[PDB]
Order: sequence, then C-alpha cells, then structure tokens
Amino acid sequence: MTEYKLVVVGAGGVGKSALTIQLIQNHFVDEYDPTIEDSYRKQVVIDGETCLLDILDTAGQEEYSAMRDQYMRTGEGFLCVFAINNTKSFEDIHQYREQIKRVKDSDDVPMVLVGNKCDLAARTVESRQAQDLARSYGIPYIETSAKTRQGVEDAFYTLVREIRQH
Ligand SMILES: Nc1nc2c(ncn2[C@@H]2O[C@H](COP(=O)(O)OP(=O)(O)NP(=O)(O)O)[C@@H](O)[C@H]2O)c(=O)[nH]1
Ligand SMILES: [Mg+2]
Repeated sequence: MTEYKLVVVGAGGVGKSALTIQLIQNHFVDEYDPTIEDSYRKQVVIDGETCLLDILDTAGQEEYSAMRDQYMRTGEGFLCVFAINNTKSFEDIHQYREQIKRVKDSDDVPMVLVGNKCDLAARTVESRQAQDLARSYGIPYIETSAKTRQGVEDAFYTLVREIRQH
C-alpha cells in the first residue's frame, strides 16, 4: 500500500494536533496540550486509493525549531497551518515554509496552506488574503475546523494529492 508521509507545521496553538487527532481518531481535542513531536498512522481512502497516512505532528514552539530541522527531513509533504483568528500565525507561515524548503533543499516541496479554526466568529485573516498567499507559493489552500471536522480530510487529502503530483 502507498504510505504518504505528512508533516503538520505552524505556530503554537493553531490546531495542528486537533487537525491530526480529528483525522486519525475522529475526536475533537478541546484541551491544552502542547506538542513535542507525535506520530500517527491510519489507513484511509483518498480518491478511491486505500493508502496509509503517516502524520508527524510537530511543535509550534521556537524551542523545538532545531528538532523540526531534523525530524521533518523525511516528510514527503507538509501542512502549513495557521488559525484564521490569529494574524500572527498567518504571518509566521512564511518562516515555516522557508524552513521546510531548507530541510528538503527545494523550492517546490509538496505542501498545502491550511486556515484552521473556521468555526470561530472572530476571523482576523480574510479568506482571500490566504488564498493569495497560497497562490504566491504555488500550493493549495484549505479552510478547516478541527472542531466541526469541516475540511479536516480535505486538508490532509489535498496534501496527498500534492505529493502524488510531485
Ligand atoms: N474552535 C476551535 N478550536 C480549535 C480548533 N483547532 C484547535 N482548537 C483549539 O486550540 C487550542 C490549541 O489547539 P492544538 O491542537 O493544541 O494546537 P497546536 O497547533 O497543535 N499547539 P502546539 O504547537 O503547541 O502543539 C486547543 O484548545 C484546541 O482545542 C478549531 O478548529 N476550532
Ligand atoms: Mg500540537
């Protein structure tokens, strides 16, 4: 079976884990539980292909940046997550993307841009701004809510679609 190696990155608190746990476990983690590095595996069907998703859920914290340089090397594709209610997380995307391109030594790494927490009324990042950013990177954009599960599969599965195309 094809194994797709997905890495979830971005600022602390954006919902990297909630996205991942919503995908793998079908449960929304309401809790505060900062990550160091966690890994997940789950068989899924994507466009009719039964495949395995290996997900590496990374810390958002700066403290673990050097840990990200090492353990993201074997990622095949990256979810760059921000929260639509947190403009700083959106600004920080640039730095996570650059790190990934460094780690893979490539300007064209399979990647998606993910605007999470779409369930929240207090949006500070307009959808068109993020769409535009994703266009400027040549990557897909997905809006999600880890809380309601909206877009959760779309975010991971669209990344798998990116991997397949590279
Ligand atoms: N309303 C709402 N809350 C969310 C969503 N995603 C995550 N959260 C909440 O935001 C907080 C942080 O989420 P978490 O998944 O821990 O973020 P992270 O990006 O994995 N944090 P870290 O970088 O420390 O590992 C948690 O209380 C979580 O329930 C969402 O889509 N909607
Ligand atoms: Mg986490």
